[PDB]
Amino acid sequence: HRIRITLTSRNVKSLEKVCADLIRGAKEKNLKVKGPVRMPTKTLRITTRKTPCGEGSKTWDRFQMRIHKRLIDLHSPSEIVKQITSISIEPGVEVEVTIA
Amino acid sequence: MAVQISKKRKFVADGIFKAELNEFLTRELAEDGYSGVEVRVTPTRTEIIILATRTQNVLGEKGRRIRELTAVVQKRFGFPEGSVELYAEKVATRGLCAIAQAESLRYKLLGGLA
Amino acid sequence: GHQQLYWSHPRKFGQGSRSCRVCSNRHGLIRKYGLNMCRQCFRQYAKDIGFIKLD
Amino acid sequence: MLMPKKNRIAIYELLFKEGVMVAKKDVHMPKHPELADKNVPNLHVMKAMQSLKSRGYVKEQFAWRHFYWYLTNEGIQYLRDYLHLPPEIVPATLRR
Amino acid sequence: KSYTTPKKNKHKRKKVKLAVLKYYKVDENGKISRLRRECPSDECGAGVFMASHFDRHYCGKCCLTYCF
RNA sequence: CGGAAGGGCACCACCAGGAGUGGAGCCUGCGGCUUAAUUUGACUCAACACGGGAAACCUCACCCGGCCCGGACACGGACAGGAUUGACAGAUUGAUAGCUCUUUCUCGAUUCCGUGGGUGGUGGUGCAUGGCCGUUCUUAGUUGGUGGAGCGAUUUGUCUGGUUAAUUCCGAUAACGAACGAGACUCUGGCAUGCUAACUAGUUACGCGACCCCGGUCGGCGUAACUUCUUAGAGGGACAAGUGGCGUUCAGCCACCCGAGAUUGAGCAAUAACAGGUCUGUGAUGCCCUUAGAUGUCCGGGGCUGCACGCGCGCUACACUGACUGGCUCAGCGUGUGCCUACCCUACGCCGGCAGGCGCGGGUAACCCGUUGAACCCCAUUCGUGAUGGGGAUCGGGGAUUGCAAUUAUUCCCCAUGAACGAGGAAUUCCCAGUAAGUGCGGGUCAUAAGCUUGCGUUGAUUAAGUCCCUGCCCUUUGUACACA
Ligand SMILES: [Mg+2]
Ligand SMILES: [Mg+2]
Ligand SMILES: [Mg+2]
Ligand SMILES: [Mg+2]
Ligand SMILES: [Mg+2]
Ligand SMILES: [Mg+2]
Ligand SMILES: [Mg+2]
Ligand SMILES: [Mg+2]
Ligand SMILES: [Mg+2]
Ligand SMILES: [Mg+2]
Ligand SMILES: [Mg+2]
Ligand SMILES: [Mg+2]
Ligand SMILES: [Mg+2]
Ligand SMILES: [Mg+2]
Ligand SMILES: [Mg+2]
Ligand SMILES: [Mg+2]
Ligand SMILES: [Mg+2]
Repeated sequence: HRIRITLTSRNVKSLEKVCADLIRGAKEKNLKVKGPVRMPTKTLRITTRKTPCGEGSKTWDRFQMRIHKRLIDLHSPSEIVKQITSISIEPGVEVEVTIA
Repeated sequence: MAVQISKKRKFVADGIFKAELNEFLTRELAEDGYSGVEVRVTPTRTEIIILATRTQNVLGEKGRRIRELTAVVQKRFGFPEGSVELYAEKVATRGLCAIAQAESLRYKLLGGLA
Repeated sequence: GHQQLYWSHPRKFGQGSRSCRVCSNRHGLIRKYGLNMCRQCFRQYAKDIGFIKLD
Repeated sequence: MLMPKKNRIAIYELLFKEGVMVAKKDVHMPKHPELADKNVPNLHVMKAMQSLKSRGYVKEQFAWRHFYWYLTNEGIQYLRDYLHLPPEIVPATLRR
Repeated sequence: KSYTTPKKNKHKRKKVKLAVLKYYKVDENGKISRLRRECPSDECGAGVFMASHFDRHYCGKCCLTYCF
């Protein structure tokens, strides 16, 4: 009954649209749904030299990659979760469906 | 997954996947008007759209080069049989694509225009 | 024989064992998060991977 | 390249059963990663496909560490004349 | 550039005309005479002959040594 | 360009200061010297803890040797009465390299012998180049179309004056209409007792449990609403808006009330150029060199660490505002089991003083390490101005981990030895608010590994709200016999 959707994405507003669409799908299909639980985001930080060789002033890049992870708990059988997750998915968001 | 890779390495591996994909198709589809890729990773199916200008030239002789590119992606990245499939799509208003005009200009300089 | 001396040196460790996945050189390798590539090609392909200089 | 005849026939049969074939640029490899049943070392794969490339039978492409060979129609005819196969059966890249 | 020490030569292979003639001994009757020893290894079952050195016997490609 | 004038600006400039360097020891880099080799690029800002370069092997490009072809393809021979691959032995060698000699077996048209030709090269050339970075140049500058002036190169627009961090605006006007840059933009920091959220964060109430004399503590357990603390989404909030003055009453400037802010910090960053750096990042590359006795590739050892000398970036200190020994007590960035890839963070229980070792577990991460029990600091003894219990360089003996291999001690631990250094000359670096400085913790290099670098956290000030005096930069005028200026 308790099925856990984990949504991992790099973009922010696309992930918000996906989780809001899952909320609207659960509201239309009339099930007890928990709120979209945000995880603390991860900032992958790389600091390299700007110069390809070593001869220059000491300048340093800051390459950032922010990843985000939301989760939604559903109280519904498996076929409802598959029918919801099959429809309206966009490439920015990776979906992980845990049965237990 | 049985190997259980982290998401920290997984998004980085997807980025290097897209980078090597873009570089390989830039080297291979340069004469045919390459403009980009867009990969939709669904469960059990991998849609991967080549965005290009000359669709007849990227399909070739009855879709032969497209099937060759599917077999390239399969053999290189270890994908299962029938798990990945490519689709060639035409660029609308291709003058705004910068890499298409760049490949057009370098092939003009290769052909010998001033 | 030659088969027992050609590739019998241990390559289990060190910066000579690993290399870049673009240049295959042995200097300035970014082993963090499984990139395993040099910083020059990392600057070249950071836009293709997803890294961006926000701040 | 004094190659084994069984390994040469196995690599040519793999090249015929799928026209395009890939390889990794690493001489120090025990076995080929795609066809791991036979011995078929990666250096032998590289040099055999380079011998096919030099006499104008196969097409070359490269992505950072990896060779890619597109088998042409003259390569189809040469592998058919080599392996004495009937002209009815075709590779899977021509099949649809 | 010129060198002081002369180079080491490549191993010139000792070619042997009709080396199979030294294996068997023919007879006018219906039989065969095998001189050299046969190797009992699994890779070389019954057909492969062994090398007959001046002191003791050895089979090459399976590397099996019989000393005296 | 001016040691010519008129304005403005910058802690890579000064003033007032703060911490320093240069004085001693050590670490790292460069030059020099030595050497088989001590590989090489870079020499003011814009070279020197720089190539992410913390090299025991590799990297490695240097030296001494030893293997291998990974010389494709075409044309000629040669050969199936065998073109030719591999080989334990005894010698040689470094090696169990059949590398060569003595010696015969084996593989089966893949190959070998010559001529053309490619391939490979951390070889040369960045004064041939691409790309990237730095610098001119952190300042506010730059450029078309049309119209006007001049024969013309050129000029106006792009400015007399005020203002601004700004060629930012107001306003004049042979200019009008414009464009890049600045600004605008993105992220970060703070304020929202309000909206959305939550068993991978909790809150407060209860029910128990433990302890002390109704009450107090519990990161001991479980559940009842909620989000204040937790995290991240949409919003909002600050704009010189309100007031008092200065100012053509325009552009704007100062102070004050309300208030979390009345200049938070970074990224991006214009035209033109350097003959700045990189061929040692590239299967980016032109040309030249080599190509089998190799500048290709592999293996062993050495070197990149060598030490009469000088310089640079840093660490340790010169102590009593301190050291040692116990007790108390608080963080945030983060990272963590890999395609090849052989190498993760570690809780807890025993053995050992320690470095460490042995077994069960947890963790692909708000789950586990972890409430990250970090240092500085606080409290209480010991010390007593003595090169001292400051300082730990040098050196002897031993014990562990990593790795095939530590010797030129890889690192770590124990005992012992106990040098200079008593606040550093000329010279010079960086900086003004959560800033400098003190202080510790993560990532990168990492098998073993931080005196470097990149981020984060704690304690946290002196002095300044100005100036062109020096060093320089940006406008206008002036002069030039300079234009590689
Ligand atoms: Mg010469
Ligand atoms: Mg100032
Ligand atoms: Mg200075
Ligand atoms: Mg001063
Ligand atoms: Mg000193
Ligand atoms: Mg070292
Ligand atoms: Mg070395
Ligand atoms: Mg090269
Ligand atoms: Mg240059
Ligand atoms: Mg130069
Ligand atoms: Mg060596
Ligand atoms: Mg050095
Ligand atoms: Mg000195
Ligand atoms: Mg002491
Ligand atoms: Mg003392
Ligand atoms: Mg360093
Ligand atoms: Mg004069």
